[PDB]
Amino acid sequence: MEFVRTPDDRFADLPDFPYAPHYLEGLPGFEGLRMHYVDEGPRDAEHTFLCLHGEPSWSFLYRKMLPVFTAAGGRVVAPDLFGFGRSDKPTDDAVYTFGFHRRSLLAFLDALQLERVTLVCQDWGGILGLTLPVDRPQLVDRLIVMNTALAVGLSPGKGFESWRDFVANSPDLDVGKLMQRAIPGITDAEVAAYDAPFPGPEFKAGVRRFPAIVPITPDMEGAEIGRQAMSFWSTQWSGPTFMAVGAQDPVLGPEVMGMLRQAIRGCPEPMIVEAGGHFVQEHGEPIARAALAAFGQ
Repeated sequence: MEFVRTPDDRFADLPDFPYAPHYLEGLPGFEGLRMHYVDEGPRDAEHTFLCLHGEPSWSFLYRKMLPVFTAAGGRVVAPDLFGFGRSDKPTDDAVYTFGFHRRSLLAFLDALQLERVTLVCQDWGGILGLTLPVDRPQLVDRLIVMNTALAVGLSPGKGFESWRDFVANSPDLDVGKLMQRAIPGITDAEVAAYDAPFPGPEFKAGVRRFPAIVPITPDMEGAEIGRQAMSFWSTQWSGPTFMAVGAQDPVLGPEVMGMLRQAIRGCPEPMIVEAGGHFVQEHGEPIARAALAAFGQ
């Protein structure tokens, strides 16, 4: 499997992200590839917050939420999917499938021997993370869910389809410019942190493919796993749940999230973060504090 690795000097300057890199090699089924993750807090923490990112972000996106989690005595573990952040990046777009990403996540959990987590998810971090209980029913003991969907073989919307086509029409998608449009208040130094993984178009195979592999017709890969996952959350799940929604998201926003709320057994009414957009973790410090207070922490 062909791949590129982003030079370390790209990750020097980063605002509010001093966290040491940690890496895993030899993951079963990804022999050759190196995965980066953030790991902070005591490694015998009562609560480990597994923070999964989506498209086209990385663990950098959890940097405002992480210190609230560690302040509370938590461990925070935030992997960069292959194709993203400081992880290695396959160059052939065809390697990125729903299964490729899901298996990575499972290999990642097994390697750290993480068996009990507060799942913190958004976008593809939730499309994938929300399906983990299908295989590992006792893995998630609490959920903090943000702007995401359970992909069951339907479109999330007209907004989704436009976005998908736009990515398809952008062979060298400017990730930093996209984030500038999408995140109210983002500074120039934070924009460069989202550009940082991607020195050129050969680094963006996973960025290009992601929207195209969301299972939005019933028989695309991952759709049936999505349906199984919805079954779990609607009929077997009974853990503590907190939902927050960034209101300015014109794809996976309040609309899609109100429906998901009702499909997650016991999920209370969402915290609406009017300051936030799709990448709501950018306005996520109050999300982390409110989750914790809701969980009795």
